[PDB]
Amino acid sequence: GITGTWYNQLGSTFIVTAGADGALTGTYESAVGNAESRYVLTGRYDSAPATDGSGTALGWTVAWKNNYRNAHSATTWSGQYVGGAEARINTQWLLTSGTTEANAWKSTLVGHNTFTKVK
Amino acid sequence: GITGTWYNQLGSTFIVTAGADGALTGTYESAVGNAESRYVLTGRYDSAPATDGSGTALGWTVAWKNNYRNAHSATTWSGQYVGGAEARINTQWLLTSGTTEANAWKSTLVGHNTFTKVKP
Amino acid sequence: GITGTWYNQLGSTFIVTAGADGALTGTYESAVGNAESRYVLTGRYDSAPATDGSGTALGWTVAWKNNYRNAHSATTWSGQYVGGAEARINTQWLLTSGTTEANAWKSTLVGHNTFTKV
Amino acid sequence: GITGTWYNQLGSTFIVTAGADGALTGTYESAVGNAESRYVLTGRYDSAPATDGSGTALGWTVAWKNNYRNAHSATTWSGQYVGGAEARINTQWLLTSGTTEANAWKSTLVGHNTFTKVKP
Ligand SMILES: O=C(O)CCCC[C@@H]1SC[C@@H]2NC(=O)N[C@@H]21
Ligand SMILES: O=C(O)CCCC[C@@H]1SC[C@@H]2NC(=O)N[C@@H]21
Ligand SMILES: O=C(O)CCCC[C@@H]1SC[C@@H]2NC(=O)N[C@@H]21
Ligand SMILES: O=C(O)CCCC[C@@H]1SC[C@@H]2NC(=O)N[C@@H]21
Repeated sequence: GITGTWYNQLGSTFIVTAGADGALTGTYESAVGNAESRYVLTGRYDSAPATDGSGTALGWTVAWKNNYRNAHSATTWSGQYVGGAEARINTQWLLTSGTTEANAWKSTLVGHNTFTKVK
Repeated sequence: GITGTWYNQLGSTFIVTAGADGALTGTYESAVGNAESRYVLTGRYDSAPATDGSGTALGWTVAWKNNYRNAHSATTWSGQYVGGAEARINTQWLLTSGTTEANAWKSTLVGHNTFTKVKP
Repeated sequence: GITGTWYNQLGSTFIVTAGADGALTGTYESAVGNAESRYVLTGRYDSAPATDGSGTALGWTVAWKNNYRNAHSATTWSGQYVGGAEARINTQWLLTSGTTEANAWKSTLVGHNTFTKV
Repeated sequence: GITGTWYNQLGSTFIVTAGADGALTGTYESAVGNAESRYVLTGRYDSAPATDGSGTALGWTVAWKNNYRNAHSATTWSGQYVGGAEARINTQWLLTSGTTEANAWKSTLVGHNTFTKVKP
């Protein structure tokens, strides 16, 4: 159920393939921030989740460097996939920018993104 | 650089290879939690960082399933590599467990881990 | 404004008074977790926000001890009040439980709550 | 144990009084950021912590407005006090700035601060 195209509330698009062994691979296009076009993502998911209706744990990373630009930053999303009629990937994220040691205290933004199969 | 064997303040072991086009691959062994032995990790790093003294942004994920056990959880680490005499990787992390909808509010732990190449 | 009775997506009830000195005071009742009835809260907000359409920054704390129960934990909410026609308070929160030193790595939960007066 | 002056790794100073009723009141001076001089803080703590000597849960808020400046922002710290010879308050924090709705996704910084009774 994870493989495919997902949309979040910001207008971003997350295109992922879930491998049999726990691999996530794909591309991410952000509607906001210091970003243009698609970026490589990689991550992992629980490939033998519980079957009690609980979600499937997963996470992925994007480093915000592609052929077009480099924001000198990286985001990780941690969350879970919930299937069914209203399928969702519910996440929290951490965006770290490369900083000097003196500015390290303000290096990391936190937020939440909910991904759905329709936008 | 980033490639090597790293240890955090909990005694966990992070073995990573940084590929030329931005890939991180390796293994993670946690000294704590519902975990034993090594788990696969993948991630990304900025393969052309700024040259002004800024760190190198990176992140990686571990899903806590291996041949021995499955915690039905995953952790991401977001942070930066800081080079120099004593290299460091400074991170914050999010650990999400699979939950029911009613328990989703308590799905995710947050913390910080600093990694160095110094064995416990 | 901020003063009033607010509810989040979990069904918790946040009753707050915003003082002109930047103080928040009131009570919190959680619909979830190791909690019953009302808990005291205190916090702060920006009492002279920007006039350019930006939200009003705020935060508050609840320690989960009252006359009935003690969870040995505390939550902080950090966020902003958005005054539109349908006012909201959008937050992220940290819940720290008291732990031993060896379990401190797993002391703190993170999440998000959005509050409305509906 | 909590009442007094505390220092973090950034060089900031936290002066707090812990009331019998669970109240934290005091002032905070940040060494970094859009801040000068002292700011009011208020918070809460567990006035009856566990008998097994676990830490004492607590939190507090600073809105970054005083008589000298207004950053249009607020920080909350959530953590625990640990007593004894090397007493500490170990925290994670969230700093939210007032933003437009369009910029709300980048409103909130996260970090960690460890407070000690002696300045590092
Ligand atoms: O500005 C940057 O440094 C790079 C772009 C970051 C976009 C962030 S990642 C978290 C959030 N979710 C999104 O879809 N976009 C923003
Ligand atoms: O308990 C689990 O669900 C799996 C093991 C989690 C271990 C965590 S990941 C964040 C922190 N840093 C570590 O090295 N170990 C813990
Ligand atoms: O379980 C505990 O330790 C005490 C109750 C915590 C309830 C949490 S606070 C964050 C979230 N928002 C709510 O309204 N309730 C939960
Ligand atoms: O820049 C601002 O908006 C106001 C000052 C924020 C300073 C932050 S609060 C978290 C961290 N810990 C500190 O002692 N200082 C920084």
